[PDB]
Amino acid sequence: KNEELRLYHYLFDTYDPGRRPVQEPEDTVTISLKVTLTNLISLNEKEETLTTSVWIGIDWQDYRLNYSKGDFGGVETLRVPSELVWLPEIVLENNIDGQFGVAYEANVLVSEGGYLSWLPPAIYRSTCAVEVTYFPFDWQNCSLVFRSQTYNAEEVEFVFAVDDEGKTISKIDIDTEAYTENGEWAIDFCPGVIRRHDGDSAGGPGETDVIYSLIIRRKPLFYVINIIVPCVLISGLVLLAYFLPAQAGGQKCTVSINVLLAQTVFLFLIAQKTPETSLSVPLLGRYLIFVMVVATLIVMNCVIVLNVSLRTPTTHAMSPRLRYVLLELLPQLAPEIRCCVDAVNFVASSTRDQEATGEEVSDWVRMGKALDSICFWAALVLFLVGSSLIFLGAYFNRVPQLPYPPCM
Amino acid sequence: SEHETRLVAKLFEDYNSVVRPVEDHRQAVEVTVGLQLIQLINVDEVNQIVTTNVRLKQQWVDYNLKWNPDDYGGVKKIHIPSEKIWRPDLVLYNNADGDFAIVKFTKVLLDYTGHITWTPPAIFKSYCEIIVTHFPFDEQNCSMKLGTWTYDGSVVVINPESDQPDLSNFMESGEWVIKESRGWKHWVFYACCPSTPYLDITYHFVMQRLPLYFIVNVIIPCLLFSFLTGLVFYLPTDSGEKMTLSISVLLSLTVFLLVIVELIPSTSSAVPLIGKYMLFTMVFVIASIIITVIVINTHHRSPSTHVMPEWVRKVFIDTIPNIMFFSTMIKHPEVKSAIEGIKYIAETMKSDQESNNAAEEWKYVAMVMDHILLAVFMLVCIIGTLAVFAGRLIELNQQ
Amino acid sequence: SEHETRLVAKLFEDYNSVVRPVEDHRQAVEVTVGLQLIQLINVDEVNQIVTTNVRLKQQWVDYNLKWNPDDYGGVKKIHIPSEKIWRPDLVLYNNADGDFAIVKFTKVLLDYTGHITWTPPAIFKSYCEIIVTHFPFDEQNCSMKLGTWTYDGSVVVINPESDQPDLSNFMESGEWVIKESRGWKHWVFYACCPSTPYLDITYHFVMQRLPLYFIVNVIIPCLLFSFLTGLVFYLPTDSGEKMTLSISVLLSLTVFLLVIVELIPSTSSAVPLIGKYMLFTMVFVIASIIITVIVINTHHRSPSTHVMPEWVRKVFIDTIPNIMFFSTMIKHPEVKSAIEGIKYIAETMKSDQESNNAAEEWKYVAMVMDHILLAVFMLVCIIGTLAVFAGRLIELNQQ
Amino acid sequence: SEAEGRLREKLFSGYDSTVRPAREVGDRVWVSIGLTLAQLISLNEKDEEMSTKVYLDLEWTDYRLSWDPEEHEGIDSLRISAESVWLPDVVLLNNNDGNFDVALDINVVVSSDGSMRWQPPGIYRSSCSIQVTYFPFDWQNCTMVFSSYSYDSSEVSLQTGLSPEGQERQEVYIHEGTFIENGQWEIIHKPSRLIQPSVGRREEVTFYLIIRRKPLFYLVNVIAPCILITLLAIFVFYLPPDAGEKMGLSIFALLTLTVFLLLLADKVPETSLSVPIIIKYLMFTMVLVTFSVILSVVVLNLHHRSPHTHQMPLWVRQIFIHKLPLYLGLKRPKPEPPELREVVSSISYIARQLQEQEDHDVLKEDWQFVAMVVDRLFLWTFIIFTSVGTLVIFLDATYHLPPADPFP
Amino acid sequence: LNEEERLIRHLFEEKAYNKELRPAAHKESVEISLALTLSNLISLKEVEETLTTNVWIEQGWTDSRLQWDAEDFGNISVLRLPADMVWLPEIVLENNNDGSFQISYSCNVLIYPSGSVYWLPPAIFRSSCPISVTYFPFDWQNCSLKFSSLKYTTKEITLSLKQAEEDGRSYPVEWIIIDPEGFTENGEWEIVHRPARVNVDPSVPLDSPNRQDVTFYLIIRRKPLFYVINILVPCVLISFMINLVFYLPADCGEKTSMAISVLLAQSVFLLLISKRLPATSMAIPLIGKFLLFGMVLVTMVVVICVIVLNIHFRTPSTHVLSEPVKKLFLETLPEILHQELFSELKPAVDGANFIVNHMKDQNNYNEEKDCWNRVARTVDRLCLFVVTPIMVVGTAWIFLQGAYNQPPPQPFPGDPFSYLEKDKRFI
Repeated sequence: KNEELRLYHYLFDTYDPGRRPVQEPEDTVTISLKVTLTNLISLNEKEETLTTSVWIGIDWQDYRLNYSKGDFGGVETLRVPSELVWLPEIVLENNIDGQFGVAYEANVLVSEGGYLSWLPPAIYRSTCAVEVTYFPFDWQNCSLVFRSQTYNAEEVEFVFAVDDEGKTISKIDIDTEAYTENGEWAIDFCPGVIRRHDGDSAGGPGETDVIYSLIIRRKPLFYVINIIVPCVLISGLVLLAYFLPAQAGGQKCTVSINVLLAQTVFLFLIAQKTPETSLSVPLLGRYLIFVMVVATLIVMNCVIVLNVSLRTPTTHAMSPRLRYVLLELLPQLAPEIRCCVDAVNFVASSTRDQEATGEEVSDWVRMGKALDSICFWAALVLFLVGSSLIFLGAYFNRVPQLPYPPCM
Repeated sequence: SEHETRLVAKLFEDYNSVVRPVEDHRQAVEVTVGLQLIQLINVDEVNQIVTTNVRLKQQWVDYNLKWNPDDYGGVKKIHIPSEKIWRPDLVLYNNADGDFAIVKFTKVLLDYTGHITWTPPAIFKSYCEIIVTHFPFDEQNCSMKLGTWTYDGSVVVINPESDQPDLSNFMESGEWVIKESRGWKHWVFYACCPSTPYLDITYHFVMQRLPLYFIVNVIIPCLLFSFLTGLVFYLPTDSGEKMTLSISVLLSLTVFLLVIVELIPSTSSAVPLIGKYMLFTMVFVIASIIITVIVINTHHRSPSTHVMPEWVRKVFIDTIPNIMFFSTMIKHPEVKSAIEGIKYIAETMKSDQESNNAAEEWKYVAMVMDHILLAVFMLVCIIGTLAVFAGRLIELNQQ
Repeated sequence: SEHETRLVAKLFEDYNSVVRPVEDHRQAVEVTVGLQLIQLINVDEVNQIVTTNVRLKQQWVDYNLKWNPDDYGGVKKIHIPSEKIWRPDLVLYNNADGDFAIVKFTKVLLDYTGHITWTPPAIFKSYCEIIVTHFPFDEQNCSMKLGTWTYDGSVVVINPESDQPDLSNFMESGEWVIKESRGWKHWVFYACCPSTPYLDITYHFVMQRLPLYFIVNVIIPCLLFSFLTGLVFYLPTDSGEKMTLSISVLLSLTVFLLVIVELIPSTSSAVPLIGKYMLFTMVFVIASIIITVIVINTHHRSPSTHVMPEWVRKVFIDTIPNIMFFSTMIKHPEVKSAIEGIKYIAETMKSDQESNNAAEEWKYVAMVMDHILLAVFMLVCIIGTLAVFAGRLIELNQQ
Repeated sequence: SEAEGRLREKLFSGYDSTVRPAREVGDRVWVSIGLTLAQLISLNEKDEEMSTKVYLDLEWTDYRLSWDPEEHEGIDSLRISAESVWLPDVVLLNNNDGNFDVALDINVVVSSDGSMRWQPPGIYRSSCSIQVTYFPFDWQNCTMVFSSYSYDSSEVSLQTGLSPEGQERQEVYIHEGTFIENGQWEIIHKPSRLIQPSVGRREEVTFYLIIRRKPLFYLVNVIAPCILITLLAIFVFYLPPDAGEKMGLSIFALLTLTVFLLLLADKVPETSLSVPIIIKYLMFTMVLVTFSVILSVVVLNLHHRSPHTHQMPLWVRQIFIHKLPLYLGLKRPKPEPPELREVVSSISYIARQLQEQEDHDVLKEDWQFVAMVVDRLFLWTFIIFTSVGTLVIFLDATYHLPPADPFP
Repeated sequence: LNEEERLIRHLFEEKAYNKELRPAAHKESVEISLALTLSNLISLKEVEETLTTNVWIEQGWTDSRLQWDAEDFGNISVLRLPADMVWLPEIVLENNNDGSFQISYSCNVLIYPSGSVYWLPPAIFRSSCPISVTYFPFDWQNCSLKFSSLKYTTKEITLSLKQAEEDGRSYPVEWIIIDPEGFTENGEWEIVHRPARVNVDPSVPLDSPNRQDVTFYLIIRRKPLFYVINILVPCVLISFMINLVFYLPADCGEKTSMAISVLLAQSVFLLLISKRLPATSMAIPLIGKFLLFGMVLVTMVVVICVIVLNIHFRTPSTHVLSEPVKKLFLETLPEILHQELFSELKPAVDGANFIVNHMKDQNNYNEEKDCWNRVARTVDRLCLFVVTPIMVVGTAWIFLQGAYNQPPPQPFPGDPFSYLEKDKRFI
């Protein structure tokens, strides 16, 4: 450390970290920015927070820290604390937790020709507005906006870093040697863009920032297995009410009302997961509400069928138009001996009246059966068509084929 | 730069950040204060706290931080740590779960004329009273009172930068829409310091909730259950399923009232209209259960148990159908034993048929009551559903 | 101590903590790193983060912090603040929700030969990919990658103190058992610094979950409710209570599915064992409901409206004996009218007999179908439960 | 005062707060540690963490901070900022949240002879291994281990802090005037011991707290509802099969018990070394109600046995109609011309049908009586099984008492 | 130059101010005057037993080292200084449960030419407030904020209440100050009493810093409209629905199902109201007592419904309807509550006799069934008249106990002083 201590004295015996490394005021300090993504920790939908683990490579030049390898016995590079050197105060503007700077203040590497390089890590919790229309088969655009906290475009300039071939790296870099795939989200694109705007006052100092846009796609196997398929099956169970008999002990309304109840349980389940925003309804939300309405209409229909089937003849006269509709729909799918004789005649008349009563009851039951038959096909067509139409929107929601390279 | 280093050495040679930066102690420091709302992070209704991301721009002039640029290589501006200089002690009066004053000390832009601009960021968690009267179609006006804590108006004067807070860099919220925003200056006399007034600027924001989420997740299921309530009366008594439907609807409504109780603060200033609708639906279903118990009890009255009152036969058999449409309800010991047996058969069947007719009359009464109650209950459901919501709905649509 | 006070004054009279503590810049600092796991605070499966209380022992020799004890009254070891000396910058690469490096700066033990031992504590919240395939009988191999951040292998060299983490002070966990643990040193080339390799030590821990809590609180109720699924087929159709049992079982398994869904991560890498069992039992109950509806339809087939096909008679009534405890199944006109009446009595009673016999045949067919389905569904219940769980169970009992 | 200022200047001339006060090499600094529990904030069983508010009582000697009061205007005591003097590095070793240090930095009281007394406050969260077996009728033994983080035994030796009563007092001090007892826990014992190391750790002072839970909340909110639901489950067997409500009562009792188990999981610990006795009781009750459902299905099956289809086995008749009714006190109520020619045929026939109906109804009544006998047998069996199980579990819970000796 | 700069140079550099030394002689105590202004009662969390309050704490004392003659400094009569530049008594909240002893924002101190130091920092304090649950939601709580110095004892400082002046007469401020210009009313809690006391404990030794303290008490009454309207009314109506099962018939009316459904609703209410209160064993909540009573009543009603259904479905072939029960349940209780040819026709006569006997037996069977049904209905009516009064009296008693609970007329029992501003006690 004799040479390293010599170099430290030679550099920092006279040095002011408060000041930009510029000979004149109207120079600009060009700073090469790169961002490496170690991990995409999470995307809290409820809080609308993308949590990511990143390394922030910032390179620039400081003429005050220039030196030669020969004069110091071979010291090619020197690690100093980051508080001893001037820094560009790069902050994540779109942070949600209030943390602007990096969490850990790593050392800065000072090289021979005054080149300064700083690669601190960071856990960043950025704001990401979640578009929910196609949840769980959705994709998101989460931006990370970096800017100097104090300096403007005429003092601190941003450029992207260049690879060995000289090509500009306009994207979030990913080191396979330091990347871990997220189990829920696949990154498809990650372009980067340097934006420059005019100042608040016309002709004043403008502003600049670097925005990295992560296009991320959800892997919906978990929600398909655990939320969608059970909901579809328990919803389809509502149609079985049509085959139960329309009489006491049939439990026709019990199945329908409890299926509705379970459908509301599933509503609460999706409510736990989706955000609370009101810009749009989630796809699972529309599917659930459609299926609840279908089940409610089937509860109504079961009530109507039970009403029609249990019309006794003594109170409800026979509707001829209903029977006509039924026939339409069928092809598509001695005084003491005198006392004894009067008694026997009364027996006969009573039994004939009872038989006619039973006949009219059977007719009403057949009407209920025919109505249930028709409405089963009606409800089945409605349920299947609505399920297909809702889920086809999820099927066609693919990530756009943007004019960018893959993010890998 | 070397000139800038020399300048910074010169300015802070005998500088005192405790002293108010004016030429004379008898004059006040003029501070321009502006608020820039970057994001409305959260509106916690239960805790009644609004969390916002803001930039608190403060501009003033320091008398002792002026220089001639010609003497320092033409440097017309520098960036200085804010901890080294005097600052106004702006405090958020209505702080709830946050910091009273700024804690993140960014740098200050200092001009050669002494003009300091300082734009620190902050996460303000302020107390925001929740008017729950129209929830979820509710509008919340709440505010951020900001003022110098220890400096009265005679030593430090704060002025609003503009009437409205700056919403140019505002991230649009997915749950709230800011309709109005305004900053008002106030001269307040406090009991602690009667002699002198203290200045404050209250920045108020009026936010209208976007109710689609609560419409989809709460209102529509409740409407479906309230509609399902009325269908019990069209369900016959012979199916043995009126009670199951009624009690199932009531249990679902218990669940829903107990989840909406958790989405509202427990204050007693007012009762929400969604709560009013839930209790209307509660009493609605409970009355349905009581009256359906009466109907079911009426369905099984027989001559064995009860006789028909005259008024029941006057009303429900003849009066009501005026509106309805229905059916308006060598002798030997063994030989003589057989004859008397046939007599007994005749009398037994005649009496049984008469009692069956009486039971059918009672069933008819329960039937006509069921249709009357179906009409009344469906109309009451529609009337209540419109009455609770239509006021706020048409008020917002006309607004 | 006057001797130690004089020594501490001497040692830091001219000391630079910025430069590496080597006599020559061309040699590297040899650092011995050792992790001591004091406690396994938490394994958050949903967020996939492991919180561990650790002590990060670090040993290295400082060239400029040597002294002769004879010159200082025989002082051979001292304790000094760590913030005032050069330290390795060990960073946890896979940090998820905590600090990247040490933040508690405890004292270092300094020897007269320059040897420094620094054993700070830390609460590492490290990312940990959660394999759910065998949950709640799952095994998790977690890791903690620790490396010098800004120092490459040519300037600072880290060595493991031992092949295994120090578990001598490990508080036994009530949820996990550490099966094995091993520290591996790696030389890694990064795209940022392609010239030189960076060193790291990854301490991995293989943890076996104790499944008693999830067995008692989750699996046993699900077993109890799945066992009741087949019992619907032993219920008579005349009770009118089959749908009650089946639907109640379905609702209970639905709320359980809610719990299990909220008990696991949302990653799509694998389907959990318990989730597979849940979906199996739900499909089981749905199939039971469908076939029960078919059975109830078969039971209530009116013979007047439904003719008995010959094939079903052959399959169920004729075929399928199994255990056949079953049976398989003068001259007045007035007198003339009375005789006609008795004839009608006899004829109608015949007609009722025939209709009841045909309905009896339908009921017997439904009864045989129920008996077959009871055995089928009970056997399927045991077979499915074993086919799900027994593989992992014997895998755990055999290893 | 000016005398105090001069004394402070004299004492802190050439004074190093980072140097342990050892006059001679090899000297030990004896530190007396005591604890005063201001409040037992909580014992969170989910995190297995005891939160407490305490006042430490640390006493040692610094030979460098002694003076003659007569030479300093009679000043014999000073209150000096704790950062200005050497402190023992005493920390809570077994903290759970990673916080080792005291809550507030206050004055150390320094006597003229060099006696240092420091009584900092501290809000601590220590680790406690929860014994879940007898929850909520359990007692916990939660420890607070205080030790020097850096200094070993040869440098700093610890000992228990004696109260003004002396006698080497070994106990946590609680001021009964101002101490407010926790609403959930009662402190049975509160000793204090010096654990010295074997022959590598160092000396520590452990303050133990034996705390007994007050289970009134769980008795009112959980146990009594479970008893009532279990009583209903018993009473399912007295319900007739003809009412058609056995399945409803039993399965909805099971649903209520499941609701209680799920909503009790919020409160119980989540370890897996044992099962709580309340969870054992809930599991036993759930299994009993499941068997009640099973046997109610069996009874309903027996009751609806179609007579023409099923012949009763002779052994079934002997057991369930002749033998068991005697023991169960269920005594059956019963101790056991052309026109004229064809009219005769019809009358004899009607008698024949009525006789056949007698035969079938007699067989049906026999089946229903067997069902009733089986129902009464299961009623008595379930009463016995419920009473014995509940009594055993309740006696196991009630006879679990806290130890009379802190250290058996 | 500025007179403020000259005055600061005079006080802190010329006179060499030492903030580590008290502004008093060695054997003398500094008099600290304390007041509290409640800006906002943020919350009272019952499960955590924590009172979160926004308060401005007003501290005042005299520092003779910081006195100056205004005439020598351009008639300057006030100076704002950082709090860290001067000696402070370091008053902290002793009752905190989160570990935050100190004030939130360490604002400036105002010093005057007489040497009076005046400090008014704001703070958000989270103090421990043990909760009495006996009358929830009709309960009132008694929280306290205890302020003392852990750095100094009674020998070093002397805590006291702020003294105000009215028409020249001095009186101590023995209450929490409520500034109308800086106070916000809580929507759930109303302040009934807000006294302030200086407490000296003779039990603890004189060298203990905990000997002296200043306690500001808040007796607060909950506004129960929210809980009454949202929780109590639905639960009470659902509980009182249990009386309807007695009116349900015993054949179609699912009496047992409705009763156990009411039980399930009560259980849901109990388990979802238990979470809103702590698990203390001091007492059972009023709503909890009512729910337990209602659940026991519903359990008894379920047993009664089972017994009634058992009685209703009895038969001659299963049970014998004895005369005493018949008279008791059908007469007393309903009253108080409200040759060759002969050989060929021998089959005819035999069949007629057999048919007649069958029909007679069936008629007797039906009559016994009807009698059993009537007995069941009588038992149902009797159980209604027995159970509904017991259900209505218990509910009324419990909720009258709840409603009639109110805070004491005085803040401290045994102390006649009202601690009101109108009753200020001049010295």
